[PDB]
Amino acid sequence: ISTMAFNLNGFNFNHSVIDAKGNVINTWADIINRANLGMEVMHERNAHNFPLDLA
Amino acid sequence: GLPWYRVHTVLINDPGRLIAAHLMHTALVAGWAGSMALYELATFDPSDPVLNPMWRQGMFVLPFMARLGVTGSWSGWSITGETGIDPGFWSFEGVALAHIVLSGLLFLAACWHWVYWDLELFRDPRTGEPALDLPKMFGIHLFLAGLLCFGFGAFHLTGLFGPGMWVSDPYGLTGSVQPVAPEWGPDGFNPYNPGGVVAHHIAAGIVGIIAGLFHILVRPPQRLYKALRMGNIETVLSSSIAAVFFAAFVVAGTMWYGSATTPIELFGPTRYQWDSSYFQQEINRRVQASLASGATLEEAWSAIPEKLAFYDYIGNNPAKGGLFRTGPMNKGDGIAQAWKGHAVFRNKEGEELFVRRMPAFFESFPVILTDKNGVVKADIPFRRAESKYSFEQQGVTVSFYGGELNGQTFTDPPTVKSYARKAIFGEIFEFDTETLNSDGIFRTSPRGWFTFAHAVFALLFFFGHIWHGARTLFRDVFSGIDPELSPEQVEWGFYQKVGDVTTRR
Amino acid sequence: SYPIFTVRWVAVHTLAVPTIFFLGAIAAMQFIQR
Amino acid sequence: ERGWFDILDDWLKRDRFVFVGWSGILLFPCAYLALGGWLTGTTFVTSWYTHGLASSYLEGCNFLTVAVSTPANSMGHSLLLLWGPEAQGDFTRWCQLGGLWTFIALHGAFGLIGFMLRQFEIARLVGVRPYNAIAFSAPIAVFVSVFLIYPLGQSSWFFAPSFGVAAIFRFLLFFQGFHNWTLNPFHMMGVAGVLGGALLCAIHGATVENTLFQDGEGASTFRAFNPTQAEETYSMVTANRFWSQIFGIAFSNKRWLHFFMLFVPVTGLWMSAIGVVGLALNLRSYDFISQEIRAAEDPEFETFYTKNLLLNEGIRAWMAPQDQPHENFVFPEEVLPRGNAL
Amino acid sequence: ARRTWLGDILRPLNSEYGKVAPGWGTTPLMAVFMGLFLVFLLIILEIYNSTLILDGVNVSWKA
Amino acid sequence: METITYVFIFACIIALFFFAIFFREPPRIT
Amino acid sequence: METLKITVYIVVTFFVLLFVFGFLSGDPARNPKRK
Amino acid sequence: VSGSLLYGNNIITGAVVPSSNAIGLHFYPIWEAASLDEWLYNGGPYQLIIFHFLLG
Amino acid sequence: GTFNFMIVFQAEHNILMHPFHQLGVAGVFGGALFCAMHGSLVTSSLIRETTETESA
Amino acid sequence: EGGRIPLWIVATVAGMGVIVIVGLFFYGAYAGLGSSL
Amino acid sequence: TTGERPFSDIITSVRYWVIHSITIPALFIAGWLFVSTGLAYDVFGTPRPDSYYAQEQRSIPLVTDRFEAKQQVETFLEQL
Amino acid sequence: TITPSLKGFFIGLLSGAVVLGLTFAVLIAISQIDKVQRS
Amino acid sequence: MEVNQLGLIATALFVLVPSVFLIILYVQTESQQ
Amino acid sequence: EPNPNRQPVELNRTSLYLGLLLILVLALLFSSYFFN
Ligand code: CLA
Ligand code: CLA
Ligand code: CLA
Ligand code: CLA
Ligand SMILES: C=Cc1c(C)c2cc3nc(c4c5[nH]c(cc6nc(cc1[nH]2)C(C)=C6CC)c(C)c5C(=O)[C@@H]4C(=O)OC)[C@@H](CCC(=O)OC/C=C(\C)CCC[C@H](C)CCC[C@H](C)CCCC(C)C)[C@@H]3C
Ligand SMILES: CCCCCCCCCCCCCCCC(=O)OC[C@H](COP(=O)(O)OC[C@@H](O)CO)OC(=O)CCCCCCCCCCCCCCC
Ligand SMILES: CC1=C(/C=C/C(C)=C/C=C/C(C)=C/C=C/C=C(C)/C=C/C=C(C)/C=C/C2=C(C)CCCC2(C)C)C(C)(C)CCC1
Ligand SMILES: CC1=C(/C=C/C(C)=C/C=C/C(C)=C/C=C/C=C(C)/C=C/C=C(C)/C=C/C2=C(C)CCCC2(C)C)C(C)(C)CCC1
Ligand SMILES: CCCCCCCCCCCCO[C@@H]1O[C@H](CO)[C@@H](O[C@H]2O[C@H](CO)[C@@H](O)[C@H](O)[C@H]2O)[C@H](O)[C@H]1O
Ligand code: OEX
Ligand SMILES: [Cl-]
Ligand SMILES: [Mg+2]
Repeated sequence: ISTMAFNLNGFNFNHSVIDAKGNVINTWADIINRANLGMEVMHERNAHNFPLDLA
Repeated sequence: GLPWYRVHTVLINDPGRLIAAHLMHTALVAGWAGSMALYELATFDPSDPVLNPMWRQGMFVLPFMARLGVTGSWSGWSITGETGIDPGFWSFEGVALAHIVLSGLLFLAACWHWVYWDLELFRDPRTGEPALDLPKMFGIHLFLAGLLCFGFGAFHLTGLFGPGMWVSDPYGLTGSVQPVAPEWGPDGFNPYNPGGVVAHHIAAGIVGIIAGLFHILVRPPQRLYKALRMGNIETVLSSSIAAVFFAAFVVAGTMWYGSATTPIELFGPTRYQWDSSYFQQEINRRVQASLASGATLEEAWSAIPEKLAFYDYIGNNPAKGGLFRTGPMNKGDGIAQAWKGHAVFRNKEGEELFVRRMPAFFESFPVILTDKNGVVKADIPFRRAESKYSFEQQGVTVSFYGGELNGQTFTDPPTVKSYARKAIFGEIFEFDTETLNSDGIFRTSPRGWFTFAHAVFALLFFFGHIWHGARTLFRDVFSGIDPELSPEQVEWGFYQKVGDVTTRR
Repeated sequence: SYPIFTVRWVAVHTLAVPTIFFLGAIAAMQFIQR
Repeated sequence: ERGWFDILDDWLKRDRFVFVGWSGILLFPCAYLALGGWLTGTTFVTSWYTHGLASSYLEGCNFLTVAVSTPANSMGHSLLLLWGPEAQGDFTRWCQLGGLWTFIALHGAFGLIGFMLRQFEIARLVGVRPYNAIAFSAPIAVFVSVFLIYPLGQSSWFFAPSFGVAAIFRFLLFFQGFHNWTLNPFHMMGVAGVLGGALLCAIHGATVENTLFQDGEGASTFRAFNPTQAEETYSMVTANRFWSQIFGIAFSNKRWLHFFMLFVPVTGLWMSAIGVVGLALNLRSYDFISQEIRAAEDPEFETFYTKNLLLNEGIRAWMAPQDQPHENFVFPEEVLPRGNAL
Repeated sequence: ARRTWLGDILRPLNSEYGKVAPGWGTTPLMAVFMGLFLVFLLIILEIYNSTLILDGVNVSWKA
Repeated sequence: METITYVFIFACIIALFFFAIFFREPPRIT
Repeated sequence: METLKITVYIVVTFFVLLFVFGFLSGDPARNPKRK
Repeated sequence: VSGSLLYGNNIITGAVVPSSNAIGLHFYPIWEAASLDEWLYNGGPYQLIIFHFLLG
Repeated sequence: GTFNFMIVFQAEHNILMHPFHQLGVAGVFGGALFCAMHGSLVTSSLIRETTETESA
Repeated sequence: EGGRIPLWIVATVAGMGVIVIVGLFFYGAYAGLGSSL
Repeated sequence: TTGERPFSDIITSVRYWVIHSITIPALFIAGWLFVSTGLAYDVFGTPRPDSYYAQEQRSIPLVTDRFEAKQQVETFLEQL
Repeated sequence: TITPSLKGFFIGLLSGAVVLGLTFAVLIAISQIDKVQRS
Repeated sequence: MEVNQLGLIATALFVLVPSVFLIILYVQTESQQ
Repeated sequence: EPNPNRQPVELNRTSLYLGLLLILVLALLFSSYFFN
């Protein structure tokens, strides 16, 4: 918690696995990502005016 | 003295007081059954088996009475919607009174056995110590159980001397108690074939009679006697608990999946019937056959029974509930009054559009309308600024066929949207939400509650099995290990075979 | 007079053998390119 | 001449490096196959046909992302036996259909049975009371409720946990979004039993280590203990005074202490299993009805409970299309729940 | 201890506490019935599960 | 009613703490 | 508010001085063995 | 955001709510507020609690 | 509120995929496990000092 | 037979083996499959 | 102890290393070749980087039928 | 008739009996050859 | 807040029934010789 | 008269306190769900 406080975060394997053409092959890390996105876009729903949540 | 969690251990050496405690427990359980049936009868509305059946009303014991042939009241009604019936003594009310009277007689017997505990019958004639011959008791009880099981199958379920059991068609529209013949072929092992249940009880009964005679006449092997501690009544508690958790799991599973012994008119529909759109497929079949034989759309939808449409509604799915959302399903969505009819949605071009239905997993669900090939054509947007598919932009309308709203068409976008929000739940009904002050939030049926309580209790009885098994097999070390336990028996190197002093090095 | 075939020896090999095979397979995979 | 049964018993119960016993005949093969099936699947086997995911080192996943994934939803609760009617004896197809999921789950279940039978078997031979077996009923209740009962209540094995590190994380987050499982008091009792157990483990180990008797000259104090010594190695009297003065209460009975250490985390796991039996049926602690009535009528009423529900609504909408591919969900951008900007 | 009419009649049914058949007795036969019961449970499970599918046995409300 | 109930249970727990501490069964070394 | 502030500043100062002076008052010596 | 029992919470939903984002990391004792009413609005109790708790 | 903090933290940091949180889970799951193990092993081996009608 | 190859060397060599194979796996996180590239 | 030779005696002996300096590398190389020859793909039915999708589809070959899932996979594979 | 799944059922049943039969034959044999000394 | 009307009686009996059970047992333990 | 299977029962002070803490804490936990 005390190092994520300074935004050094968990591993990000989002789109890490790619096929011969360059299609993304999802892993269970990508499905976590979808869940995280749902939390992200909904939290503090009237507090963000700009597109990145930088803190 | 004894700690609180061991008080009942005073009964281990006291057969007469054990029997009394058993009689007390039996009196309590039978008094619960009577009390429960009376409460249900005081609250059950019998006026509408179509849209207000028992399983909408939080009825738990009523369906059990019905399953085995008790379907009428002394006040003149039957659960299939008959009037002027004479059930005889064995109405719901007679069954509840019988259980109350039994409870009372069992309570009196408990008193006699508690006071006259020291009967010569419970003493070993050779030692004068209290003693029960548990192997022979087993055979006597198994013989008795086999007889009852056989007779239940041969006389009650067949109708030969008894009423039969509840059976229905595959869509749960015309259920009734009927005599049922045994199925002796392989289809008897199909959970959905009622003749299997009859055959089960005839065959398993005969088997119990035979094994029972076996167990009355042949003593256990010394080897099994010692290993299962057959002189210790606690061994019987252990194995009995195991059998009971097995059986509790089986009744949970057949309640949740459905079988010939868990009909939909008594316990409600299953969650799987929503999953596979079972009722919707049959509805659409009947409508297409109507259409193929000449009918208008109005006529074809108007020929669908309200009862069939009601099964095609997620508010009757048992997987929609909540652990602390208490009471009958009627407390949530309301008391169903009537089918509104089948809603057909169309855009401005007049193409038919289909509301995407809510799966059981989702407490809330968006409103999305597709054409017949699954292409999205309309929706209810969250963000509006980049909306492309709103009902206003696509000119969505709704027309109703069958039911109350038959022949009506709505074009006001808020109204069409309101009906689309109901369409995620399947077919649309009118409900009375006032009589019970319904809150609008879905509850499970007796199928869901039964299933929950039996799965939980079965899991907890696993711990009981392990606990009492352990106590049985480790009785000698219940208060601790031998104070002068040999260090050689537990150290390594000394005995060649673990725990055998005769294998010393 | 220490024996070689023992239950322990068998137990060790049921794990050690596949483990080394698998580690070779996974080492190879590190050179696979899409 | 003694009988063959008794001769086999001797041999099964020989004191060896790895005890075997009669329990060993169930335990060893089921444990070995569960573990080998997991190592095989995570190393070599895909989930493309069941989930549309890569799941093995072969495909490029790492230790965090590999898994043996559940079968497709259309499999229902099929046993999915190698020789069953889905795979029909074809090993390759079996793998592609998720047959290793049921293989690992069922051999793992029989192996846990064998492990607890081992605990009873060894306890009996050495002459101790079988509390360790009894404590192990908790891990069993958890495995059975979560890997078996939960999916049996749901549509299919698909919604069981898949055997993998990231896959399990997904299972956590699904439970928050769909079941609001953090709100469930049976989960809450589980948390108290696990964190309370970890608290007891730390506090008890630390207390004994800081009330030790000086029984040696070493500054490193581990050598000053002998297993066969009759005497307590640490002072219960001093430990008791310390905690009585620091916290207000203290243990004074060592038998009660050690029993309580069994009781707390075993009871907690058992409570958590009961909650998951409820979730098998979607019988959730999802809502507080009174909160909903107020919030619906009063648009200025907000609590942390209503906030968390907005998060759950986000999780379900954003995850369901990829997490539930058999549903063929298409959620146009315009229907997705989002706050401002993000 | 107290004698009663019904206790006197039942007395022989609670008179063989501790009585065993020699050695292994009917154990092997018990084992065969256990084995058979196991196969029976496996059959009725596999039928319900649709892993064992039999002619004329449609595991659905439509039979 | 609900607030009174939650506060009442809490208050009982705080009282229990006081008795469990100051009116404990004294640890006796003999 | 100004009075609340002063009161709390005095209270805090008092306990802090107890802590500092208390620990300066022969603390190593307050143990059951070598002093 | 309502945190307290008397303002519509139960034991599971209730909380002492963190101090306002407008404050940030600024020290917000009682004597920084123009009134107890302001102090309550802006989440003053959270800071008093957590600072005394971490110290204690 | 604690659950709210947890869910947002997962959104913003992917805590579940952070090895220190993973060490935390091994710490508490393992503390619970060894808690039950130790309790059960010591309890298994209590010296007989009491009769069947008394708590050990 | 015996104690010819000292245990400290066995330990050191086997430990270095483990480091090499694990190091190789970390290399692979950045090249080929799973590299995101 | 239980009678088996100490591990420390075994793994510091020359005989152990004569045997295992052959068996260990051999097994490693065999596992390597299991992957390098492509055989692993075909035993387990795992797609190669070029076989997740046909050239112009972006539809996953999800199995949708319990009893002819075997054939659905067969057909999904013929259509690459 | 014998459906393909009933034939599969028999195959699973035979396979299981073989694994068990072989496991017990081998352990019985080993136990007979490799006896515990009671001296 | 529109709470369930049985919540009060349920909570009250949940506390009182087992609590009084324990009190009964405690007091009659103290009154033993 | 005289049943020889009778035994006194006990609950010591500490057990009372532990049991009351369990009950009260369960009540504090479950009450919110009972009021709903
Ligand atoms: C298996 C038993 C069972 C089942 C399945 C049902 C099912 C049903 N009953 Mg019946 N009922 C039962 C037993 C049962 N009842 C008993 C024994 C009684 C006498 C009390 C009743 C009296 C009764 C009444 C008076 C009513 C019903 C009604 C109903 C319906 C709604 C149920 C509901 O809302 O539950 C809600 C369930 C819960 C809120 C879950 C409770 C979980 C508890 C609190 C857990 C406690 C945990 C514990 C403290 C932790 C220990 C921890 C420790 C070890 C550390 C439903 C059909 C209602 C109705 O619709 O009837 C027409 C109705 O009015 N029932
Ligand atoms: C047929 C089922 C059955 C029977 C007859 C027994 C009988 C017994 N048990 Mg076992 N037990 C069982 C199932 C059973 N148990 C199950 C399912 C579990 C796991 C939950 C256990 C776990 C267990 C443990 C852990 C222990 C026993 C012990 C005992 C003995 C003393 C019990 C006593 O004095 O309690 C006195 C109980 C009270 C004064 C109050 C209990 C109140 C409970 C906790 C809540 C309210 C209960 C409510 C009325 C239940 C309704 C019924 C329910 C099924 C719906 C006694 C031989 C004890 C023993 O071995 O002593 C040597 C012991 O330590 N049992
Ligand atoms: C104790 C060891 C043990 C146990 C308990 C299991 C248990 C299981 N195995 Mg595993 N297995 C084992 C060891 C074990 N296995 C070993 C050593 C191997 C390597 C050979 C395997 C390889 C394996 C595979 C490859 C698979 C399983 C599967 C299974 C499952 C179904 C088994 C089945 O239906 O058998 C049915 C058989 C029996 C129950 C034996 C009954 C014998 C009775 C008592 C006598 C009847 C004999 C009869 C008269 C013979 C004549 C028949 C005639 C009519 C033709 C189950 C979880 C399947 C599974 O996991 O699918 C997901 C699966 O595909 N096992
Ligand atoms: C403070 C935070 C916290 C804490 C302490 C807990 C604690 C718990 N959680 Mg909760 N959880 C949390 C937050 C938390 N959770 C949050 C915020 C969420 C989001 C909703 C969840 C979602 C969640 C879910 C979805 C589940 C839990 C479950 C649990 C229980 C897991 C018990 C266990 O050890 O299972 C571990 C597994 C077992 C004990 C099974 C047996 C395992 C055998 C013995 C393993 C043998 C391994 C073998 C030797 C091979 C190893 C090989 C090696 C290579 C890997 C436990 C009570 C579970 C539960 O309730 O279970 C009933 C569960 O399903 N939680
Ligand atoms: C994630 C949590 C967790 C793990 C991994 C775990 C693991 C373990 N617990 C054991 C014991 C115990 N656990 C206990 C209480 C607890 N255990 C807890 C939580 C866990 N316990 C908790 C919270 C408690 C408190 C109640 C007790 C009291 C014991 C023991 O006595 C025993 C022991 O000896 O510990 C030292 C050992 C059982 C050995 C065994 O069965 O071998 C045989 C292996 C078998 C039968 C195979 C199991 C296969 C599993 C079920 C399914 C497949 C698993 C895959 C191989 C791996 C998938 C990995 C992904 C999910 C990432 C093992 C080390
Ligand atoms: C971070 C963890 C901290 C650990 C704390 C320290 C104490 C606990 C030790 C942890 C584990 C390491 C072991 C001690 C390490 C130690 O002290 O070394 C000493 C020990 C024995 O070495 P020796 O050379 O003296 O060999 C003597 C014996 O082999 C008998 O002659 O080595 C082993 O045990 C080898 C382990 C591999 C054996 C694997 C065989 C396969 C067995 C399968 C298991 C099944 C059992 C479960 C039933 C299903
Ligand atoms: C004596 C007599 C009589 C009478 C009788 C009577 C009147 C009876 C009654 C009875 C009754 C009237 C009974 C009742 C019972 C009940 C019960 C027994 C109950 C129980 C319950 C329970 C156990 C519960 C539980 C729970 C809860 C509470 C919560 C939820 C969960 C549960 C479910 C767990 C006569 C005249 C005949 C004559 C002879 C004599
Ligand atoms: C499934 C199946 C089966 C079986 C198989 C088997 C039994 C297998 C096994 C397998 C195995 C048995 C494998 C193994 C592998 C292993 C591995 C892969 C390992 C790795 C490792 C590592 C990588 C390490 C790391 C680490 C750690 C852990 C800690 C310390 C540090 C370090 C980092 C070093 C059969 C045929 C019957 C049938 C069908 C199906
Ligand atoms: C030793 C400490 C014990 C503390 C006990 C304190 C009780 C004595 C003070 C009573 C003050 C509470 O006064 C409170 O005021 C506001 C008016 O603006 C009310 O207004 C409130 O109504 C509802 C009540 O469910 C709330 O959900 C809502 O968030 C709020 O608008 C509260 O309902 C009322 O109860
Ligand atoms: O505040 Mn509480 O949560 Ca940390 O990120 Mn930015 O800010 Mn708000 O959004 Mn996301
Ligand atoms: Cl938020
Ligand atoms: Mg790579």
